[PDB]
Amino acid sequence: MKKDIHPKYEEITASCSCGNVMKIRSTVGHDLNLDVCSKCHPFFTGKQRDVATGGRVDRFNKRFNIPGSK
Amino acid sequence: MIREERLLKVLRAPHVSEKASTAMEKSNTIVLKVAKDATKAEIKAAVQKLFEVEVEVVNTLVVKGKVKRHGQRIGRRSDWKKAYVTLKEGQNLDFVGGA
Amino acid sequence: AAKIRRDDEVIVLTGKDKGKRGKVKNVLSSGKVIVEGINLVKKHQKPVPALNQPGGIVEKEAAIQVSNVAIFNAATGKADRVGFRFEDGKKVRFFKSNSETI
Amino acid sequence: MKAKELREKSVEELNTELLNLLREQFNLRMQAASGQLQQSHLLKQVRRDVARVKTLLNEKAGA
Amino acid sequence: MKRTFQPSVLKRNRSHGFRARMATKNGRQVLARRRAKGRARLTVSK
RNA sequence: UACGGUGCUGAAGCAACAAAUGCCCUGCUUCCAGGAAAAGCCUCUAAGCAUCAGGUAACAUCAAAUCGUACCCCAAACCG
RNA sequence: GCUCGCCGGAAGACCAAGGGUUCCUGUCCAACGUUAAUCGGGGCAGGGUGAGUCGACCCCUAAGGCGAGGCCGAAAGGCG
RNA sequence: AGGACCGAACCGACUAAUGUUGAAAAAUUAGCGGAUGACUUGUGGCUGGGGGUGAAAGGCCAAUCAAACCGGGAGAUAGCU
RNA sequence: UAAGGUGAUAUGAACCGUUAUAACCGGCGAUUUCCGAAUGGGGAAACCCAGUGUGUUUCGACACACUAUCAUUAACUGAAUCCAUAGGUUAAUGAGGCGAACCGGGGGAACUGAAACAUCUAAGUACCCCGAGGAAAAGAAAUCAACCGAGAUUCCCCCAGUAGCGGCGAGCGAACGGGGAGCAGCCCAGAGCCUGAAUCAGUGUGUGUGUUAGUGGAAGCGUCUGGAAAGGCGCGCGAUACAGGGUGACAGCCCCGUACACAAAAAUGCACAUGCUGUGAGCUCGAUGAGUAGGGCGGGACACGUGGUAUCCUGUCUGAAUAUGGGGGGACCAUCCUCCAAGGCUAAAUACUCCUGACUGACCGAUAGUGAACCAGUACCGUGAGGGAAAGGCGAAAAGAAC
Repeated sequence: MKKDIHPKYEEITASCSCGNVMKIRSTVGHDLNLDVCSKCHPFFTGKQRDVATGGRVDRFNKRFNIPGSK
Repeated sequence: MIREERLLKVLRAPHVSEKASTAMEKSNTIVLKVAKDATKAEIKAAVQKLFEVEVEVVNTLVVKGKVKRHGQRIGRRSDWKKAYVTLKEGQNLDFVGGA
Repeated sequence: AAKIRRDDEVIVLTGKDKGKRGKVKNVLSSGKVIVEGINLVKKHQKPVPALNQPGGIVEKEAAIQVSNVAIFNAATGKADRVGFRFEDGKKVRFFKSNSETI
Repeated sequence: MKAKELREKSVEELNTELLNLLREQFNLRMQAASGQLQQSHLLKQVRRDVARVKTLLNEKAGA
Repeated sequence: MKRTFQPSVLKRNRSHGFRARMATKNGRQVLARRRAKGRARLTVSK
């Protein structure tokens, strides 16, 4: 839903500050938008920036298209 | 006139009550009974093409008739529904009488 | 369904009327096979008030089921089960195990 | 005629026989007016023939 | 105070309602164990 | 007379006097916590019609769209 | 008949909580009236409550249901 | 004018009196007010568990809830006759 | 087939009919009082009204026909934007609707045996949610080892309760080594020669023979006692038929079971023989889709529970080399071995008995057994959300107060 080239992640696991305590760690909550994409629009293009972290061997299709196509 | 219509299941016998006496004076206000699909629309078109006679006005009646027959408190209620119709002024029962 | 065809003579032998003889019976779905009505003395009912109250005391329904003597002829009441061969095209009427069919 | 005896027929009863066959229920079937020593309850013992058309017409229209 | 038992229709939509006893899964097992498997009836639909 | 009634017929038939719980008053007043929206009531055009179409009027008609209407209440078939 | 009572903000009226047709009479005693029992919606044989105008479809909504595409979403589900 | 002084059923809640072996987890008889609003009053959808509105209470909240009317954990722990 | 029947538990009464449709069994098909699961939109389950057509009418109107959200491909259409794209009007087609439970996704507790409870066990079970078929999950090796080697997987006794971790605590709990079960290999990334040659999804045909009607199916008398002698005797006869229980009892002897011979419309089991629509077979030559891995620090399930650290994971981020090797060798790396290039496909073994079909009962013979004998999840409590009963059973003939 945010990284969708690599589908989903909200796991529920913890931070052990005094034995196996249930202080949950893994719940991500941070969001980014906008990049100059494969035709003309600086388009809504969501990220964390993960997706674009991963962008260094694509030509604007081979990964990017996974949720684009079907 | 229309022969593919709901009339074929919608009548019952006439209802014979004392009002064929007391109420019928200068016209004929006679009692009828009709079945579960009787909205007024289907009772309107029936009498003129089924029984050979011609009415003005029809009235229609949700009678929720409680019955018991089982010995122990219970039974059935039916559709039951009564009607009234209007055999006009002077043609009364002049060949045959459905009582 | 019984393949023995209702014109026929039977007796009681599986009860105290031992010997009492009669033909055709009265036969319907689940009938108790009352021979010819071989009853003794057993009341009738008086619900009606008017001139016709049923004065009867015999021949009302008195039971001995299916058949205990395979149609009499002279003596002897077996075999019952035996089913024979062609006589009518669409059905078969039966007698007993030494006499073919009726 | 239990319907099955008339099957040769060029048309089915919805042609207007449907009403000639059913008028009795609303005009004669009341207290004793259809009879008192001879008739009683007609619609299944004999007259069951009329219901049978209501499959058959669906049957034939497709054949 | 105003104790208690009474009949009514309009109050069935959050608690006593047959389509909601099928809409909720929580009702749906009850409904089959009470009639479709439970050999029985309800019929009180009015 | 079926003793419920219905069958036949029939007087008299004017003004005063005094107050509503109600009518006029979405009148008209007085005080402010500040009394909620699509409509009927009444008309303005946009398009598009435009020797066409629409609406308003005398009078002629037909359609008048499945319920409910029974008992019962400032309260015994609710509930207690 | 004959002399008086209880509800006196009447168990007067029509009907909305659906429980539903168990009112009138023709006739009745368990399945009941902590007395008689003729009466009690008891309970039984009949039948019944006649609505184009009563009010709710409608065109209509303040609060509040749901709702395109969606910001999202562990599977759930949340807000519009 | 004023949450006036003193007025009806739409208000609660003082001690008794016939309320305790109940008409009754609550209401009573001759009595008696807050007199138009620090009122209560009703169809129903938003408060659905360790609750959630605060004239602010440990009382409520099914009538006896410091978590009950749940039965699925579970025929639990068991220093227990 | 063989004669009677009108599903009934007041049978009053009609009315079919023993000629071969009276019912009623069975192949297949056809049936609409409105809801409808229901679907134009609306929902307080039983809807109350939009849309547009159709055969035809005593020309009032009518019974009736059809539409939606998606997943996926055609056609037409179309933005704030030359273009792009998005979004509508249709054309087609199937699933969205429904199961107790299995199984894949993860979740998922509280206290409580530990005599203390903030590790764990508890517990991957309560449920709730989502999938899609009858079987699955699996599975074609960064698999396991010592240089002997083994072959998807693991299963099954072991070795073993061995190695192996800990509030050093109660629990959890392997693999190798041996015997076995097993016992076979391909296809793209694609061109060629070859070409209905191997399979199967369908859809019609014949048999080989199912499913069930129709076909069937055994023995004896007398007598003393006698409501039924169906006990007792007699043996006068009997046996791969002496279940079990019915017929008023205790019946080899009447049974109804068996043991055995004959046989169907018409779809259609499965095995084959075929036939019509569609698939891919044979043999060369080509072919090679890394954000993949590495780490340094977190969260991790792993025989190893924080610790020095162990993968194949997972997440913010960073970021190579094509098998002239290194990813890893259950500490770390030798000596050297094994998988193998990160795409997809596999015969066997496992479970679910929905319900109904065959056989056994130191199992339930109403203090019970699937909540279940019922027709009892039905009524006697429920603001209710529904907890579900006290409860086996006249008995020739309802022979059920003639008189």
